[PDB]
Amino acid sequence: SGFRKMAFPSGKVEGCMVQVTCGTTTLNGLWLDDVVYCPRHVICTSEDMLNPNYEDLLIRKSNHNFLVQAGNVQLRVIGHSMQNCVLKLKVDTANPKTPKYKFVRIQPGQTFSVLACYNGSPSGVYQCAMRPNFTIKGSFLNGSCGSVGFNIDYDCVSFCYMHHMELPTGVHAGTDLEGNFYGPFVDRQTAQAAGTDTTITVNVLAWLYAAVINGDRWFLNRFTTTLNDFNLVAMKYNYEPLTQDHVDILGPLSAQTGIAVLDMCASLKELLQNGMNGRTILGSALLEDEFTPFDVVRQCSG
Amino acid sequence: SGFRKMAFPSGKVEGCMVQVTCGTTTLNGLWLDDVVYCPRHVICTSEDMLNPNYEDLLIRKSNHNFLVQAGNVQLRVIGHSMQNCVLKLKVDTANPKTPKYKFVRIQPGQTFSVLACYNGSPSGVYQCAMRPNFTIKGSFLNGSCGSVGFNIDYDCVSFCYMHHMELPTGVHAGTDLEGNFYGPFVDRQTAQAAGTDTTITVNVLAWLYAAVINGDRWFLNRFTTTLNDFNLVAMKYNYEPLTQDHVDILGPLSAQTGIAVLDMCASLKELLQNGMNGRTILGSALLEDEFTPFDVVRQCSG
Ligand SMILES: *[C@@](O)(C(=O)NCc1ccccc1)[C@H](C[C@@H]1CCCNC1=O)NC(=O)[C@H](Cc1ccc(F)cc1)NC(=O)c1cc2ccccc2o1
Ligand SMILES: *[C@@](O)(C(=O)NCc1ccccc1)[C@H](C[C@@H]1CCCNC1=O)NC(=O)[C@H](Cc1ccc(F)cc1)NC(=O)c1cc2ccccc2o1
Repeated sequence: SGFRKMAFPSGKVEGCMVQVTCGTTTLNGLWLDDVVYCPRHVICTSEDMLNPNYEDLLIRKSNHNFLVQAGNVQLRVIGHSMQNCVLKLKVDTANPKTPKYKFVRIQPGQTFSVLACYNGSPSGVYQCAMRPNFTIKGSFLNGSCGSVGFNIDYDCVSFCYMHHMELPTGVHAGTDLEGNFYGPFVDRQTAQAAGTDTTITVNVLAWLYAAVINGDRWFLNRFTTTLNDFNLVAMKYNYEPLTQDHVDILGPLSAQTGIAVLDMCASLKELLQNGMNGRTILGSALLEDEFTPFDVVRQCSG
Repeated sequence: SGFRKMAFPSGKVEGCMVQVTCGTTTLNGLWLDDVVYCPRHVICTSEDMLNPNYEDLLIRKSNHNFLVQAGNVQLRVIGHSMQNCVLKLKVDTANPKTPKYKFVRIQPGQTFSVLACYNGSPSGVYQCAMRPNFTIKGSFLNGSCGSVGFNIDYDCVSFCYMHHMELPTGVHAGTDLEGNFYGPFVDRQTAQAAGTDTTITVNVLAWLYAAVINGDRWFLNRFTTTLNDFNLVAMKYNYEPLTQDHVDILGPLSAQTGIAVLDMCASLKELLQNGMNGRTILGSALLEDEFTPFDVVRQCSG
């Protein structure tokens, strides 16, 4: 029993964190086989960030301008290239701790673990979701750039996020491991801001099923809803539209609990309309949306 | 910016998890140097649990009754002994991945990371606190016994919890790594239950300071309180008494924010008396008590 915001064990990713220095800028990199991946703004001064031309800035660098440190060992850079907003430093040593791994670009609403790191040294691990507005509500300080987000499946690490910057509302933006930003963001100082966000409906419904699995039913009711009428209420509360695909994905949890998906939707509609009236669900007084249907199945009893 | 329920990176503990089997009972063990630590009820059948005499049960076992598996390698047991409620199996191989480590018995209100494991295989990592009633609100299924809780300090792992059982309210009980239960619990099937719990006041106050550090001040007020009058209100709301030691411990956060501890107490008193009125703090609609003052300092900007 019990339900916690669980991250994946971080050891396979710990063995890949290094530190990268260019000039006076130091950040983290990800060392897989003989390549080190890090944010390309490692080559930037602070004045460069106003309007940088990274091709121009990078053509002025050589291999020896990059200092890569893995624990107490310096790693020699023997090539460098840029791919979108990530720099790839080829080093002369393949990481002996490289896990089986993939690079994946995730969809909004998907969750992943973040291994927060400073100076190539992991400091903590936590779970978060890619918001519908393509930010994440992380916990990141100065020096955390190059920290990565990942999922683990049967010993294969799927890396999905590398950290680049903090937006003015305190939420975070970054790229996939091929350097493409999530959302409209760019790596130059501009007036860019997080767009309006929405709640991830299919995740809220998964977490209500987690609550039932863990023995809590107080929020259920005898009603059902059509998908259309549910979405009318969802739109009103800044929830994402629920699709038939979402309903299909919630199939397995529905079957385990005996609660039809559209019946759980009628429950959520009632919770949105009346609030919780001083009650909690799984120890929360807010409707939680950072658990996917897959997360619930993985963590909960069958 | 940002504030997350952060666990320690789990890699150093991942390298220590093994599986232990006795008869038809399999659970997890902790392999450090040439010793494997696991719950002593690994030697029990289900009928043994009604009134077990573990000395009697253990005297009937030999080394070869214990099967220890580390990854794909069987580990040969060459001695066994019991220390309180933990069994110590001496194996013929020292774990080459043993971290620098300590065993610590923690106080209620302290937090730690849990590495949930099944069949010697880590499945997830999360943060929790030892409640005042000496339970933890974990996330544990069948097979999770022997999973451990830990803190990490400068590469030294301080193990503080090994998981033994789930109580009827769905909260969890276990021991330190020397086999002594937290709380009044025992490893035999009885009508034991979690006692009444309280909220960890010094932790709530730490988290209010985290909120201020992260730029949220809406709950502050111009008032102060005496420690005595605060504790009168705390007692009324099932909060733990706040001590002068707690106030001293909150010193550094007080100094960083410029908010005297007793002024933050007046803020908490106002929050307890009026509620939040639909507002949130650090993304929570409840007052959070699973962050110690040390956790806040570690995670937050200075
Ligand atoms: C990274 O660790 C990092 O890259 N530091 C090195 C660096 C900084 C500036 C120029 C070159 C190299 C930073 C992590 C941030 C730090 C703040 C707290 N939380 C974090 O996640 N990332 C940064 O410092 C970026 C650099 C950047 C600037 C512009 C851009 F388009 C892309 C990247 N800056 C910010 O994240 C940030 C937040 C903020 C608030 C107010 C004013 C400026 C500002 O920058
Ligand atoms: C462990 O993984 C474990 O040790 N399994 C092996 C085992 C079970 C029974 C007898 C001998 C060996 C279990 C983890 C629990 C499992 C349930 C879900 N969440 C968990 O954390 N621990 C157990 O199964 C204990 C065994 C035990 C029994 C009595 C005792 F005093 C101490 C330990 N049992 C329970 O945790 C538990 C919960 C529960 C509810 C209702 C009826 C019985 C019952 O037992």
